[PDB]
Amino acid sequence: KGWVPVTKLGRLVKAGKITTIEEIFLHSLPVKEFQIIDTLLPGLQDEVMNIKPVQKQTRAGQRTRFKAVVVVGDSNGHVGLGIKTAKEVAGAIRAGIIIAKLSVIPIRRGYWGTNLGQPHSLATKTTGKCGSVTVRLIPAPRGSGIVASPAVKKLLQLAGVEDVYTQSNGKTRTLENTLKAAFVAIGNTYGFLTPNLWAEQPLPVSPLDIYSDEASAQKK
Amino acid sequence: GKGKPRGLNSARKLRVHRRNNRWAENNYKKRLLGTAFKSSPFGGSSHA
Amino acid sequence: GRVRTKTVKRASKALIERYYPKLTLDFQTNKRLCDEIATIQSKRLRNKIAGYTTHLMKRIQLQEEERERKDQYVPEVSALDLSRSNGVLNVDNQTSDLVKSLGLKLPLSVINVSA
Amino acid sequence: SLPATFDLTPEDAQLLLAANTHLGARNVQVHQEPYVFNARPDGVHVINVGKTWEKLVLAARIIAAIPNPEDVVAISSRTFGQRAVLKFAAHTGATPIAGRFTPGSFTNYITRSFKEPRLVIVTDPRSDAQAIKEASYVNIPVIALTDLDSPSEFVDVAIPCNNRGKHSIGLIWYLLAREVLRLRGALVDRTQPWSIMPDLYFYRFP
Amino acid sequence: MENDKGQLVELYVPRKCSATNRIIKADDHASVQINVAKVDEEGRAIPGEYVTYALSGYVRSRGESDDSLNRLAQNDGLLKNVWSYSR
Amino acid sequence: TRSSVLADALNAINNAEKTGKRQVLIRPSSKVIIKFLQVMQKHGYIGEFVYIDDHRSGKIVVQLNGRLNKCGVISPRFNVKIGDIEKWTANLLPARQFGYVILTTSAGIMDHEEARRKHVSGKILGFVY
RNA sequence: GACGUUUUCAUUAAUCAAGAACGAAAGUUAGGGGAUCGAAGAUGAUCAGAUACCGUCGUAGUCUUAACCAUAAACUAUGCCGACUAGGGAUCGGGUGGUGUUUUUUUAAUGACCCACUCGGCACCUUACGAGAAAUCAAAGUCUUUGGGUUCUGGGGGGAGUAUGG
Repeated sequence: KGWVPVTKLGRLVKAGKITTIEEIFLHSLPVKEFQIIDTLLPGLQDEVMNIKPVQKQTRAGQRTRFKAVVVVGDSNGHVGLGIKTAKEVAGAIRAGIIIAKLSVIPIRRGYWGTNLGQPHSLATKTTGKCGSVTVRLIPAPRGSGIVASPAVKKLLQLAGVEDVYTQSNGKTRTLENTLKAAFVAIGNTYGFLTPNLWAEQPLPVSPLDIYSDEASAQKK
Repeated sequence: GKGKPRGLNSARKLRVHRRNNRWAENNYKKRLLGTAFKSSPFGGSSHA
Repeated sequence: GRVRTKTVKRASKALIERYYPKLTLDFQTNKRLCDEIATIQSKRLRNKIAGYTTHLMKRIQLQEEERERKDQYVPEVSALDLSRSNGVLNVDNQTSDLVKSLGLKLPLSVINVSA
Repeated sequence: SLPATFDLTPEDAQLLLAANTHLGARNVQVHQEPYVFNARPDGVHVINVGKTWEKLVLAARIIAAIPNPEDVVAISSRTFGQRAVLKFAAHTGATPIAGRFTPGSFTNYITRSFKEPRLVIVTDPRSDAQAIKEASYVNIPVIALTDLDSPSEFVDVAIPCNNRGKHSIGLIWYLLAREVLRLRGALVDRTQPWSIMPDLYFYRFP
Repeated sequence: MENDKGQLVELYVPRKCSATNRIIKADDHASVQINVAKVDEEGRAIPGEYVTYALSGYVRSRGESDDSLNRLAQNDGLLKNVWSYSR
Repeated sequence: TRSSVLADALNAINNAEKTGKRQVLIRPSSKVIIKFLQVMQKHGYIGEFVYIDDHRSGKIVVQLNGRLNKCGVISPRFNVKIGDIEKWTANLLPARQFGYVILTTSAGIMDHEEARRKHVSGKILGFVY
């Protein structure tokens, strides 16, 4: 219990050196084991998209696989997408929560033509793409709600947005490609050099220089 | 050049270009030849 | 032709590794040693241990001393000097221009097939 | 930085020019001219070895900054430096790796041969093929060596030398290890020899 | 970036490439942060005060990974003529 | 043929920036391209540039800092009214609160907001960032 | 065609409705030879459809002369003029000679070489930055971060390149 800490980052978190979530994103850290973001943020909830029974032949008679597509998140700017074919309904359900805790990254979302108390829409028109699906998001005025396909809307809830103007294109009805494409589309709002992101960063320290005596690799 | 003229005198081509490619659309040719009037035993009606 | 009991081949790694010359080829006196010490609770199946590890005595008749080894032994007058070539070396004409163009002190002999 | 403690000195240039690393590689994919000076008249490239010395000058800045000597890792699949890393290891504190690089070593956090490095020094970045390829996932700096047909891809410290002859590899290993132990701090100078030989890090012929 | 009264927006204020002057995202699996501790008289390390470099993904993929860091070690005060300004 | 030298401009700087350079050698070049790049330096998407000359077309060397992601000519050079520039904004610009289409006009060369400021609107040239 | 040139025009230009040359194989009229095999055919086959692959002669044709035709998987399955990037050891067409190595004009002459360098044609393979759905592609790129210029085609499968007309 606790975490039985692996990979020098559980060794961070089991003591408590990293407090927030975005601290790990700030340094572009690797994440290998998965319950770190749920410890760091209990507000997430498990929101299933689809549990479909695939019976692919396991060489002697198929024993009923299941590929689950689970979008975990809180509706506050912390997302996650997990896709897995497994050997059990509940096994695929928990497996879809595993990968969706590896796949966490937030979205820079802002305002559109003014400013008031809280931000609502995105920053820029982006577009992700997965093979057969293109997803083209658009900033939106206040209040107008999510204009998207019935699979895209709940994922963009967990993006933390109140208003988007999605304009996807491609063979969307393969719903496996579509959420990969839209996850690329929301995983680019920081990865786009906009004129408000024109400052010169100082490139500050990594905490893997700081903590490395405090609570680090323990032989004992 | 994407197979099309663009220059700002070429509209002479373009509205004659699409003019010959609307006929490859199906209901355009179905509509503008009166084929619903020369056929389709309702004769463009809704009941009979 | 036969494979008898397989929990035997650790005889050359459990008992022999501290006590080498114990076993004997004749078998009229070498079978009291296996009744007191173990959970061996029989009389006939017990003494199959010698013959399946007697054949391991046909190949014959700890590395942590190799990290403090690595700072002691040295040929003191070796080829790690300017000595066996007597300092002066066949060196490229532009490496002489390199010790020119960096600032270095060497002897510079030059062999040439022409230019 | 370039202190008064150490810069280019002609008494460690004893060692490099005693290895004859004016014998570089013989054909150059063109990303590899900040450190050549010329070539011998049949076309084998001559190395600016003072800048090769500056390579180890900043290479030890990279190493001695970490408050974790366990986080230092060195790889050597090429046989020649396979002694040298152990010759480094108990001297420095780096955990040694030599032999075959297990496919999915930096992948698969579950298996036994999974390392958590903060700094990795490679030896032959062609012979360490999947140690170049599969290592740049977990965001690791690649301290490498670069002859004139050696990869400009995925590296950032391209140290120019040869890899034909057992003395060059362990020579530049020793030339970095001496001052790494002197950045951790035992002795001072460069015309001054260390207590143990540059012969030490070399390859036997069993 | 800022609301009706100020109050800067969107946590994970990112960091930037110092070679192509591009951005480094929290996705990225090539960007390396380099801590170059100094030297001085006695010439050891001064471990903790750092010339922090960052190396993004396009440089490390598409020959031009190495020479782009010769320039930064040159033009900060770390190495001398390893990077021919007169290239 | 280089039917638009302004087109076989920045396509060259696409093939420099997307391929990761810090400069390119533009020849030919015109006062079209010279004032185009003076406008771009005034915005500072690209950095410092120098016109070097021969008794032929001429060359330009640019020293940017990366922020030129994409430019492009919007040939053919459409003629736009005052209200219709804002149509051309929302078709092909990233967001409302930055990004410039620029214009040639009888008041010379300036972006579409200086057209909104100095109250004309003229022929299109390109979109720049 | 390439290449060299401090020779001459000073924009004479790119494609392309209409228009015009050429055009494999085959085929089409009037002739020459008539050697070679040989779509059709005349014979022997030869046993049920081990399968009908066999074999032998063969008009014309293949070869040409005065002319058509205007058809190909006429395919590198990619229209033509632009821009840049890879990375390479050779090629071939040109230009040069290292205190450059030998037969011998006399160390590097006739020629040809190692090391370099240039533009022309034919190619290859790398990591694919870019793509594509994917095989793959240094262009089937610089296209949702959509506009260098210009010409001809395609809109589900058939029905059908069929009817009809020019």
